[PDB]
Amino acid sequence: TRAGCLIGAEHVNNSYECDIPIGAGICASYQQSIIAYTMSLGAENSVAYSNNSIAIPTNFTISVTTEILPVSMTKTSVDCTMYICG
Amino acid sequence: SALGKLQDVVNQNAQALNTLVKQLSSNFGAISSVLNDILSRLDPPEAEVQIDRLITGRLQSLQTYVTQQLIRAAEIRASANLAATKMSECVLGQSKRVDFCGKGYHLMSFPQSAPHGVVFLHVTYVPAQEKNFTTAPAICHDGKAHFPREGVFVSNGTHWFVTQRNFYEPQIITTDNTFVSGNCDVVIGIVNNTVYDPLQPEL
Amino acid sequence: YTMSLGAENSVAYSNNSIAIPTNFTISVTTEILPVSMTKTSVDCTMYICGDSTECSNLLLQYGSFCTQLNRALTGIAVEQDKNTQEVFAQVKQIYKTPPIKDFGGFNFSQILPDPSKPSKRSPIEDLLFNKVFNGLTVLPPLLTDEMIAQYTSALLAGTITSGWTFGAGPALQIPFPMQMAYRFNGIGVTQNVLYENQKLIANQFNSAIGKIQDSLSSTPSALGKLQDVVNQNAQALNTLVKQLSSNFGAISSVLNDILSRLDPPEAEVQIDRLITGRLQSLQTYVTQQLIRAAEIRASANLAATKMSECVLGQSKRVDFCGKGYHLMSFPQSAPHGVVFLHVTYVPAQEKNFTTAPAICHDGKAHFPREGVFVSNGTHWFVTQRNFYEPQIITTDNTFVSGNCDVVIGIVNNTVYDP
Amino acid sequence: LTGTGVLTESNKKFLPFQQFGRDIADTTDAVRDPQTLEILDITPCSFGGV
Ligand SMILES: *[C@@H]1O[C@H](CO)[C@@H](O[C@@H]2O[C@H](CO)[C@@H](O)[C@H](O)[C@H]2NC(C)=O)[C@H](O)[C@H]1NC(C)=O
Ligand SMILES: *[C@@H]1O[C@H](CO)[C@@H](O[C@@H]2O[C@H](CO)[C@@H](O)[C@H](O)[C@H]2NC(C)=O)[C@H](O)[C@H]1NC(C)=O
Ligand SMILES: *[C@@H]1O[C@H](CO)[C@@H](O[C@@H]2O[C@H](CO)[C@@H](O)[C@H](O)[C@H]2NC(C)=O)[C@H](O)[C@H]1NC(C)=O
Ligand SMILES: *[C@@H]1O[C@H](CO)[C@@H](O[C@@H]2O[C@H](CO)[C@@H](O)[C@H](O)[C@H]2NC(C)=O)[C@H](O)[C@H]1NC(C)=O
Ligand SMILES: *[C@@H]1O[C@H](CO)[C@@H](O[C@@H]2O[C@H](CO)[C@@H](O)[C@H](O)[C@H]2NC(C)=O)[C@H](O)[C@H]1NC(C)=O
Ligand SMILES: *[C@@H]1O[C@H](CO)[C@@H](O[C@@H]2O[C@H](CO)[C@@H](O)[C@H](O)[C@H]2NC(C)=O)[C@H](O)[C@H]1NC(C)=O
Ligand SMILES: *[C@@H]1O[C@H](CO)[C@@H](O)[C@H](O)[C@H]1NC(C)=O
Ligand SMILES: *[C@@H]1O[C@H](CO)[C@@H](O)[C@H](O)[C@H]1NC(C)=O
Ligand SMILES: *[C@@H]1O[C@H](CO)[C@@H](O)[C@H](O)[C@H]1NC(C)=O
Ligand SMILES: *[C@@H]1O[C@H](CO)[C@@H](O)[C@H](O)[C@H]1NC(C)=O
Ligand SMILES: *[C@@H]1O[C@H](CO)[C@@H](O)[C@H](O)[C@H]1NC(C)=O
Ligand SMILES: *[C@@H]1O[C@H](CO)[C@@H](O)[C@H](O)[C@H]1NC(C)=O
Repeated sequence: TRAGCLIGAEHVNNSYECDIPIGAGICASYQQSIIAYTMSLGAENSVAYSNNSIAIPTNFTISVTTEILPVSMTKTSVDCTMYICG
Repeated sequence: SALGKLQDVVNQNAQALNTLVKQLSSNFGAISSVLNDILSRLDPPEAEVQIDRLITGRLQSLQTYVTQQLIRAAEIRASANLAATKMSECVLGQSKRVDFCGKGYHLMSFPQSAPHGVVFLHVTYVPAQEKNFTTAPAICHDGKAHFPREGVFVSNGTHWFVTQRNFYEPQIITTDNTFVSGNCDVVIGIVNNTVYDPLQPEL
Repeated sequence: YTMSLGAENSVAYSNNSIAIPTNFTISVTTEILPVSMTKTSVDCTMYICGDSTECSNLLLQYGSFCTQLNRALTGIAVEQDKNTQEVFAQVKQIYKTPPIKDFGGFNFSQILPDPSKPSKRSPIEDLLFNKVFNGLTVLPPLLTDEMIAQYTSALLAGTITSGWTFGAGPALQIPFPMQMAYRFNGIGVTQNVLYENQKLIANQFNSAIGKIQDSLSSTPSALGKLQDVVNQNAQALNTLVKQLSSNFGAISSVLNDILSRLDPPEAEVQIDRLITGRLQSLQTYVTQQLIRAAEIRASANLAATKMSECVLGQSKRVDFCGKGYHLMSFPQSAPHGVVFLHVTYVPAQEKNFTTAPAICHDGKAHFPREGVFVSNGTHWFVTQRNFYEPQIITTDNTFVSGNCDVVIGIVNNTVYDP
Repeated sequence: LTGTGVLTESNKKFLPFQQFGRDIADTTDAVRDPQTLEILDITPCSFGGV
């Protein structure tokens, strides 16, 4: 591969969502052996565009997303003199 | 791996601390890493050379720790700043910012406390079960061009209705949910329909 | 000379005078942001000691210093892929535009991928791309330029055919000029303004965006912002390498000359001397690389929020998505960064009008429902404040609150009853 | 002048009096063969993380 020489994984012609990234567009995953492939960026899709057509939702769903953010970290301190000279 | 993001902070600091402590066992070229062995084994006029050698080594490792701790602190501060604005705009209000308070149309958020951090539960509205409809930018009516006041003009295949664009809910097109601007010879793609006048049934 | 701060100007302020734009222009602003930087890493042992065994073993007396340095650079290298992914991968699916590109007169061929080229990049991206060993190594990105181009294409196709719905939910088709009409209402300009000027708008858009390709060909310092990132990292790397020729007080900078020229019991002093010098220079490199990485991360965070709010929506934030009233944005891929083309509405050709806060009518005070009350010198009209379009004042475009004895500056007129 | 690496034929042309060349970082990039005067490039022996 561009990233380097990959030994023990087999090369397949099927793209998949990435799992363990290697680099240069190549990802690896475990099937019943380890494979390497060009990663997929997303599902294939198309919008049914037309100059006189619109889509309008008729039923909605409600979902809850969990977002985690760090705020603080352990207040570690050390005095230089005791650390160095005991 | 749901809370890995807060765990990563704990792990980086735990490693930095443990590294700083194990580093004391390093001798940096001295005969021994332990000051008590060189001061008792080696005559003072030379022991001072090895003591100074250990100080340079240990002072450098401490300087390295502090420098990385300052950089890491900056990252945490930036996250804290984000959490602070996010709480004000997602919890104490309703942001209009896309994908700021999660994916979808933000309704409200409910914060939860976590060790060394905050977790936001974002409640969002998500469109679903859409259908294909035929549209027009305006309705032509006895020569005038009628534009939707708030929603869009759609057709179910036989009749024209006006709907809000975020939820299908068809209304008959009337003079109270449209407005007139210009005429039928200007708008591109204008269609011919009847606009209901709520007053006509009486007069 | 003493610098000028801006042109001399004054606003023709008066307690009863307003200016209202009568004709608008549309322009495209180019905003360049760095997202990532070269994933440079170096191993401490080979950098410092090369192939000298006695150096390699002596270096163990510095404990974990090499581990800390190797770890810090690894952390940055990982962060660089995270920075790229969080900016470009805003989609669930890769969307494409239709074979028949009828967008109501709006020409996007400059920003959409060019199928005649093996790289399949847009005509503008082409300019963005064309203008910009001893223990060290550079690792490739997870997402190659081709994959970045595919994400960008998905975003443009989404933006053009489904507006912002592909961001919040499923991608729901909408006629292009109709989503533009929505975008006009979103800035306080009623949609009928677009429909009566659709040809004009499409022509202003097409010219404003075409000018981007021309401007970038004549302005070397257009993409300097991404080049500066490349230059700082290139200098840091080259400095780190040339620094190895420094001897730091040793008789020679080269380990192979001191180990073969000078007896071992003393050579170790000079080897240790070189290690201290080289370890210090490596520590300096890593420290600056961490600080620089933080700057890039902050930019990547900005690019990520800016894409979500400018491309997958319509922000209301002033000068966030460029100067003017934001309508929409079209991202373009660039080496180590992202370029946003911001399409904005700008007021123009304003005229002076006389105003009133309210109209007095048979004792009641009538306030405008949505626009403002203006006078052309003989008659009172109500207009939207972002575009002159006079309407007769009627009971359907005003509301009543209080009476004529309360409002300051109220004027006497006739309010039409349909 | 010492070094280590892989010697390959160079496509570079040295002036008649030049014996070796250096890159931007002042590192030996190529040498002249002192007996037949062909120019040899010096590439690094591969290395990298595993
Ligand atoms: C479009 O909507 C109209 C109004 O609902 C549909 O017409 C009605 O059809 C029902 C039968 O399902 C009749 O009982 C009503 O009397 C009809 N109303 C009118 C005003 O005609 C119409 O069929 C729908 N068109 C399509 C293609 O679904
Ligand atoms: C909407 O109704 C108007 C009439 O009010 C139609 O106008 C006709 O346009 C054609 C040209 O296509 C002329 O030859 C006719 O003489 C016009 N009729 C009249 C009475 O002037 C218009 O075509 C209709 N539009 C649609 C889409 O049906
Ligand atoms: C969109 O704009 C491009 C120019 O950017 C148009 O392409 C040009 O078409 C003319 C013929 O009318 C050729 O002579 C030029 O050489 C083409 N230029 C380039 C760069 O290809 C394109 O036709 C326009 N498309 C639409 C629908 O307006
Ligand atoms: C609003 O401004 C536009 C320019 O942005 C005017 O359109 C131009 O009109 C001149 C003639 O005076 C033509 O030569 C140009 O080619 C037109 N440009 C475009 C893009 O169409 C427009 O007429 C002005 N409208 C009003 C009401 O003032
Ligand atoms: C203010 O606007 C009114 C309405 O357009 C102008 O009055 C019209 O003037 C035209 C001539 O240009 C006449 O044909 C119309 O019959 C007039 N309408 C009415 C209701 O009188 C008026 O002149 C404008 N005032 C100024 C100072 O420009
Ligand atoms: C608007 O109309 C009212 C009448 O409906 C005017 O009221 C007059 O105010 C003056 C004081 O300035 C009194 O002396 C008159 O007796 C009032 N008239 C009536 C019938 O009560 C009011 O002045 C008018 N405002 C303007 C700006 O013309
Ligand atoms: C991929 O397809 C090529 C033909 O284009 C074929 O020769 C090759 O063997 C295939 N590789 C795999 C892993 O199936
Ligand atoms: C609309 O029609 C197209 C066919 O042109 C189809 O592919 C698409 O799935 C339809 N969309 C909906 C919401 O029914
Ligand atoms: C859509 O395009 C067709 C040509 O294929 C044209 O006849 C029709 O009038 C157009 N409709 C609109 C709203 O532009
Ligand atoms: C409004 O009138 C003032 C004079 O008081 C003039 O300076 C200003 O340019 C005019 N503004 C416009 C838009 O005509
Ligand atoms: C503006 O100021 C003048 C005094 O110069 C005053 O007569 C007039 O009523 C004021 N108009 C308003 C709306 O305040
Ligand atoms: C090396 O020896 C050959 C004879 O085989 C001679 O032709 C050549 O010039 C010599 N090279 C140098 C640098 O003297």
